[PDB]
This record gives sequence, structure tokens and C-alpha cells, in this order.
Amino acid sequence: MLMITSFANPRVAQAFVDYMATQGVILTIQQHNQSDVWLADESQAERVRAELARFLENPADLD
Repeated sequence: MLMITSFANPRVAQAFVDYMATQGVILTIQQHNQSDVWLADESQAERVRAELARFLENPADLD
């Protein structure tokens, strides 16, 4: 199990992880003050962890 980021919103999160998951990159929301977003596809850790910043200024896609 891996921790990636945290989303102000869970939808934001579910959407992302769902998105990531759509990318075949399995994330998930961890019950916390903030929608902590964990990575399941640890193979994607770096990715996901990376994706975020890309996912932030450029979500929706992968590149």
C-alpha cells in the first residue's frame, strides 16, 4: 500500500484515483482531515506521485 497525496475534496480524489484507476493506476481515498490519496499500483507510485503535479496543472489526461 502506498500514500501519494491528499485531495481537498474526496470527489476530487475519487475522480483522480478513478481517473488514475482509469489510467490503470489504482489510487484510493484515505479517511483523514483531507482526502488522502493512496496508491495501490505502487508500480505507479512514482507515476501517481508524479501525475499529481501533472494532474494538477493538467489532469484529465496523462500527458
